[PDB]
Amino acid sequence: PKKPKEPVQVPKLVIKGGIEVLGVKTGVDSFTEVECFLNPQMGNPDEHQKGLSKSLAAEKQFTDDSPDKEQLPCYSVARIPLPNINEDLTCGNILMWEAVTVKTEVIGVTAMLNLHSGTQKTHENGAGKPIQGSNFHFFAVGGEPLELQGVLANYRTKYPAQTVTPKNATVDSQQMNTDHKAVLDKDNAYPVECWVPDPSKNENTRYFGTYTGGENVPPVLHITNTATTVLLDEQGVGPLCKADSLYVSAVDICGLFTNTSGTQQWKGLPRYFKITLRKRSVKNPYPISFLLSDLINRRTQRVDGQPMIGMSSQVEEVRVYEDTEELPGDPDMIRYIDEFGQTTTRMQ
Amino acid sequence: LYVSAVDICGLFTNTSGTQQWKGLPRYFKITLRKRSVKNPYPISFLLSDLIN
Repeated sequence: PKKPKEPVQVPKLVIKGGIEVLGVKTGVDSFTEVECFLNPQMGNPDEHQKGLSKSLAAEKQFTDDSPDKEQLPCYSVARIPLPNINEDLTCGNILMWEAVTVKTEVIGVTAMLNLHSGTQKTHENGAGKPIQGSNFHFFAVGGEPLELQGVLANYRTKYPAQTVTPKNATVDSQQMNTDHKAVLDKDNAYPVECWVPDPSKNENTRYFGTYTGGENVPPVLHITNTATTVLLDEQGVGPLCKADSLYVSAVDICGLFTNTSGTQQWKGLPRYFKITLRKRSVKNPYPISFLLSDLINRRTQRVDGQPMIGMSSQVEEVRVYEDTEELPGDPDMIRYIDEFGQTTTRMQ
Repeated sequence: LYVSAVDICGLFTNTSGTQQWKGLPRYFKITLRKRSVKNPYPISFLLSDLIN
């Protein structure tokens, strides 16, 4: 009549569970899907105002601009540990976790539909004025910590106690100040208004973000479980997780909640991630020698005595020989090497 | 090789009536041999560590 087709062959799930599961001793061709997430850090003023920044400050003289950490929203970051895969790895075949794909989404957008709770009125018998205004959403997934680069307006700003800000603000910090290279290594620390992923350098993490600035720009966000993002680089290699760790970072200032009082304060939302990891074969680019050098100089004899290097080297001369040659006439001759060939010249 | 022990043999009751624990030392004679095993931590691990 009609034959019930043989089913399609799809990937065999070996095990589902929490992060620990990651530790199953799987083969070279397995992979996993890690579903984490991050809460946002807008400042979180009281213990009831989670997802909010402290009521925002308006006009302040450039000089006297000392904001509070509770008003400064910061990048949210986290590190997911991955089980070392070389555990029973064969010869010098070394494997690393590669991030291939990510699916992310902002969690809870529908919540901005409570136009009734601390809301300033739209007008007369209107509802509440919904959250709107400048917004910034960004995230990144990488095999190392997110590398920053700080830049600000008003370098003369007095940055609160518990925050990491650019070191030694100059005027050029209002524009490209190279001394402001850093790294997102602490959650709720680096305030968004001071940093941005340093393009010159994040070579092992991908990031994306968009600033949409305006006094009342309406936020627009979609929520869908059908979209995927590829992290593969130009060679088809996504972030390699050097230290068996996965770095996820994100930021989502949806905009400004405007209080009945008329005070404004930033609103943020947690963000979801779904990273798909695989087992990537790579080569150790370095030499054993250089590796052992660690243990050795990190643990043997260290000595402080007269300089044999630097501009004060008490080494006056070094000559090197290999093979032989017919007895040369100028014994003070000089053999050297430029950036490639051997030069032979008299001193004078 | 690690060795640990405990030997409260009981309570010494002083003339006073006060009591206090008594212990004795313990002896061990451990017999060790050379056992072949799978290298648990290879060179691969070295790099992974350095990088970490």
